[PDB]
Amino acid sequence: QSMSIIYFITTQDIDTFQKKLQETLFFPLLFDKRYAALINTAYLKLTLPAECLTPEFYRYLRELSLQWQFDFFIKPQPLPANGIIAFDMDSTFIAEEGVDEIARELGMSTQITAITQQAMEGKLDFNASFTRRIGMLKGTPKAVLNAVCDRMTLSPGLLTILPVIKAKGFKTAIISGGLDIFTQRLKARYQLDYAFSNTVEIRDNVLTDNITLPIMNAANKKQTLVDLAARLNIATENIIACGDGANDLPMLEHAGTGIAWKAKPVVREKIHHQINYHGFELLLFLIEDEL
Ligand SMILES: [Cl-]
Ligand code: NA
Repeated sequence: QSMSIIYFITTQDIDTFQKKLQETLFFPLLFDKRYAALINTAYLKLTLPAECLTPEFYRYLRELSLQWQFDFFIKPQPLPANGIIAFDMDSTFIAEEGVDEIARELGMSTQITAITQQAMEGKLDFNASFTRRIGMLKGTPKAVLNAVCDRMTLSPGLLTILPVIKAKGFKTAIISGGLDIFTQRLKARYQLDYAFSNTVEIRDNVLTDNITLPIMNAANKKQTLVDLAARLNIATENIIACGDGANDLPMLEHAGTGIAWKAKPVVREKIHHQINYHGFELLLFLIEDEL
């Protein structure tokens, strides 16, 4: 137990990669090449003394993984189990940005992108970013929204990994600053256990600007995670959360195992579990002990 485990996943010939990585890396080093059939992924498993894993050692592994383009995971201890896995929606669970997609469907990509402009530049508050963009969409028919939702694409690996998450006794959640019409639809469409986001009322079949307060901002995404884990009696170390953006940091930093998915630079820097070059099939390494 004074041992640590790191899994490496790469498209490079695994023997070449092992060789190459021994030389660059340098106690006993145990390297075992293995194949996880369930996610059709051959990986390299390395066991090394826990002392070795240090902030300097992480930094270097990470930089190296970006130069040779591989993903890896430092096996958490303890491993999360019978817990929750929460996903942000936009650019995490789905590849797209829901509100941007609605905008483009409506000919308003410039207007909406501009509001995004002001908030990112720090000129505007994120809640006011959300309200403004929603305000621009007043009158959109339920059917346009549903159609937009229909053409959204699941992020890679989720079809494979979702049934496994369930088989491993985890609850799934979406927690997001997006629209409830999308969030609920995604939940029902994929059998997710929970789903929470902002709520914008739809009346007479068109989008209103009646937004449920308080708005689901970054701190509220965390708080929803906390409250859900409380309700389910789930310890923090058994909470996995995945996200790509700054409004995900509080939630990912709170989770026992926070995962940055193809994330923004500011997220890649605080969150050290990452998926950068493969899909969500890789969550296996954080929930299956027998690897
Ligand atoms: Cl949004
Ligand atoms: Na996101």
